[PDB]
Amino acid sequence: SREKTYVKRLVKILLLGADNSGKSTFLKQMRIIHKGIHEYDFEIKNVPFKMVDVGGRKRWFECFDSVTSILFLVDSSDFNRLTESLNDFETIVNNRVFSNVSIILFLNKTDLLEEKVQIVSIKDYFLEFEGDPHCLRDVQKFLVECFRNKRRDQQQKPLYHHFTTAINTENARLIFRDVKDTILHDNLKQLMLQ
Amino acid sequence: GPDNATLQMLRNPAIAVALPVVYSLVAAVSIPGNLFSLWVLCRRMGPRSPSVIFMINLSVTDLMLASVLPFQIYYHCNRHHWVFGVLLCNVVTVAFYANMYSSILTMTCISVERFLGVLYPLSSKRWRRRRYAVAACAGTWLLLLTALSPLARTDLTYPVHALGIITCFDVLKWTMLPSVAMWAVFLFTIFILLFLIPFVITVACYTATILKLLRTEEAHGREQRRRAVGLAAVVLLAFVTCFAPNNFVLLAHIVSRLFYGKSYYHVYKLTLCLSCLNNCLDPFVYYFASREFQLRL
Amino acid sequence: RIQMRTRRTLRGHLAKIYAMHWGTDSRLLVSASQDGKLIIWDSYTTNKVHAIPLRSSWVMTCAYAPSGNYVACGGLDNICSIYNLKTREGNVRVSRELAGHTGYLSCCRFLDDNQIVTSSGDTTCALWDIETGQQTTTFTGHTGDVMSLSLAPDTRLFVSGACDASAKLWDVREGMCRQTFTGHESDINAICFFPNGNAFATGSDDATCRLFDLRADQELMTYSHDNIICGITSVSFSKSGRLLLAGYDDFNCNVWDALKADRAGVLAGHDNRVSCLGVTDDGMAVATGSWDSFLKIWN
Ligand SMILES: CC(C)=CCC/C(C)=C/CC/C(C)=C/CC/C(C)=C\CSC[C@H](NC(=O)CC[C@H](N)C(=O)O)C(=O)NCC(=O)O
Repeated sequence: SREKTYVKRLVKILLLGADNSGKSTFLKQMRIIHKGIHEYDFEIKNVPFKMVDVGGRKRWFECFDSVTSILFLVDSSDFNRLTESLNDFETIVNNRVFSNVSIILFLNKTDLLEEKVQIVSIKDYFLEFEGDPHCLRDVQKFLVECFRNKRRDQQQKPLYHHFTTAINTENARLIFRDVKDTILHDNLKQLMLQ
Repeated sequence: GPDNATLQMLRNPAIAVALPVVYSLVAAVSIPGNLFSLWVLCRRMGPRSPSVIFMINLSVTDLMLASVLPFQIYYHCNRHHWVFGVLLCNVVTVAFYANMYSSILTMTCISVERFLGVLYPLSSKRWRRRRYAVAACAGTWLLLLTALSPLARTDLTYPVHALGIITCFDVLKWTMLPSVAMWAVFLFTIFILLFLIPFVITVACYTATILKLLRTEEAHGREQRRRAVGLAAVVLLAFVTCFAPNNFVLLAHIVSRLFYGKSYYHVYKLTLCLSCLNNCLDPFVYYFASREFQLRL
Repeated sequence: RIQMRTRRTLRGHLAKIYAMHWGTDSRLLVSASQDGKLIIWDSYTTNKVHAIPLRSSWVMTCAYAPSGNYVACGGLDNICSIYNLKTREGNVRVSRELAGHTGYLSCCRFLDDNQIVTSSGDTTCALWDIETGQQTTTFTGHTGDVMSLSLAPDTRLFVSGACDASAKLWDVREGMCRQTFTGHESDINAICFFPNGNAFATGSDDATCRLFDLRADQELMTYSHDNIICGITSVSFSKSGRLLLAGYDDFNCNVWDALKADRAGVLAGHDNRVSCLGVTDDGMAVATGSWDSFLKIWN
């Protein structure tokens, strides 16, 4: 009965960063400030959010439609397996059911990135032109563009990206704002206003 | 009997040309367009969202306003002489004003519903429920048909023996209400509730909605924020240019009759055909303009 | 030609329906959705006789026991949870929590109040005893994920279908494959025994329904048409075996004459994708479920 007026308010987010990312610390920080698959219910600014920690598989994963946004975590510092994280992302972001869900990237470990950038070349791991290897802004815009340009023929859906340290509270405000902007651009179609 | 200024107004050559011409153009466009609008909007789309059910009310309201215009065209081609029944004089002056305010009240609901769906995409999802759109439509009629109630009850026809005519709302009686003070109480209450609140709320809702889409700074979808700002800006301009001249001239007439004896009715009557262009504009300005409707056409 | 009409509509699920199962009493049914409630309905009266909130929202299958004493479900949790409807206190509660598959649970079906058989995305099927709470027999041989399974009418054998496009027959008491069948061009999503226990039907992403017979050892029939550019999500016979019913991606269910191969009818009461279909043990009614969040009852 009254469950319909809760399920009608609900936002679903799919969380699917790799095992070496900050994901376990992120879910722990989220749970205190507000076997396999897990499913977390919380509320931001009086909107109920459900966040699904999927098991990290043919089209029965299509039960992840009606997800509003996909949240991806990558450890930016681990240049040796950044290519594996980027191939994992490429199998997600180009699936037909995820044609109308927005993508959020957190580049995690950026407090380790600002040290490793002074110690080792990023260009030694990649084909593309990388600029001078000792600058933060250049490794940041290089990694962001390398993930971004891995999209195939992207239209209608936005992709968002942010830089994340050892864990902090503001991540829930970032994913709220990207979801809000994803739903504003959906609402324009529902309002016959697009 | 009626004053000279009234007898002069009921022989005016501009009213006898302007309203028959403009009404006939409005009725010829807006009957088929509100009847194709609905077919698609209602039987071809479905009342699944709060936006489609406010647009079903709007097109139903206008169609019923457009369908009484043939009585008005005849009454202004004949020189202010009503030939039909006393009952049908009551039915026509109610079907005229109840609908023309219903449009203003419905367009107000769609403005609040977009100020909500754009400015609060997530937070307003409680208020984004079809049941509450149905409630606001029912509340619109219920507010109208109580505030306009007297026009259903009293005889609205008047025998004017100077010119040899019977008028239809074109002249009224001072016994309809107990005193001049009760005319002022009645008319300024129906003005504030049926025009001035709906007007100020509609203009504010669109202004904040256009400014929100212009000030937004995301890179993706700038090409579709502009589409939204263009659609909203045309709707605001169509609402203001149709309803503002007529209702602010009405306020100046009601004041002038009550407190100074004078009249601006002929100016009101002329702005009333500008307010009827809406029934043509609505279908082009809301329905035909949007890709979601155009795709099913 | 059969022109079935909607005899009832059931309102109470909130998201896309993903499974349903009639009871042996031929009057109650259990149903499941991606909002994670089972609802038990009375199909004569529309009463919500029970609603049961599940331990995980991702339910992909549910079942009703041959006595009506118990119900079960599973999905992306890799588990088959059992619930008891006949507690002395009166509230519904967990009887067992069967765990041990490597993949998501794709189907489960009771044999009696004490044994249940299951299929998984890990290519395997398994039989369980509900009092001991572990696998009593494991069945292996498919090259990819198993989508659906059917018991025979006597529960001595079962069939299952998979992403390798080959339907296979298993002996419940032996624990090894009895027969293997081929003919589809793509994954089998759905499978159903014929009422005599000597044949079964199948449905696929290849848009064909196909009939197999255990003594013929090959396909007897194919049901198809040129314009069906989409997959089949669910399949079952009517009680007489003469009509075969199936659900498709393009929002509709089709009816076929099992012996003449004609498209004997169409059901089109949904405005989002059909996910499940099933027929009463008296043969008097058909149920359907879809991404609309409404079930519909048909005759
Ligand atoms: C307000 C709203 C939001 C909606 C619709 C209602 C509406 C538009 C009402 C009309 C406007 C007004 C002011 C109407 C009535 C005028 C007033 C205040 C009193 C009655 S005037 C009587 C009448 N004279 C008229 O001249 C009739 C009214 C006519 N509509 C006009 O103003 O010429 C007359 O018979 N005089 C001779 C006599 O009786 O001795």
